[PDB]
Amino acid sequence: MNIFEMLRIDEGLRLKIYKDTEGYYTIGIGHLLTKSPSLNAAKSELDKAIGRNCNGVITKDEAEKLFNQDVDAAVRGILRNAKLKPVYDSLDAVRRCALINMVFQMGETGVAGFTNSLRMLQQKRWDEAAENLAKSRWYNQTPNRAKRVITTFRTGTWDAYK
Ligand SMILES: [Cl-]
Ligand SMILES: [Cl-]
Repeated sequence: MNIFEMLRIDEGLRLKIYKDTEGYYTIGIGHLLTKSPSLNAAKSELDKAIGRNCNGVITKDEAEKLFNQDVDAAVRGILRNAKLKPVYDSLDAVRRCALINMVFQMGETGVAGFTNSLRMLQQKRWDEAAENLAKSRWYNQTPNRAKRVITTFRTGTWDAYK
């Protein structure tokens, strides 16, 4: 298992514009286009992102290109983040993937707010951090996925995904 496979499982693949769980225009593998209610805004955003006249649809290759870009952006964001970098450096490989997953989903900024969970991951207090993470909107809105990421943190294995 690896991050890509991991996220592929959590986000799915869709070649046509679609709305996320929060109602936002998205495409490919979890690629948020816009928070705006307009499909046009979304459509515009999309074309700008592919570099072509898409019409709300993309190819698989296009979806993967975007995905590669996003994961890379995420790793770089964490490494660049004063609050995230240390947590990250402090972790093992599997758990690192779990932090990347959250960041991909909620942004550096949203993850950075899990001040408490973070301190706990840093101290290697697995069960405690798991419970703390569970006390969140995140958990309450996307429980299954949340649970998958959380187990990953608690155990350090890919069991949740197998
Ligand atoms: Cl809560
Ligand atoms: Cl879910």
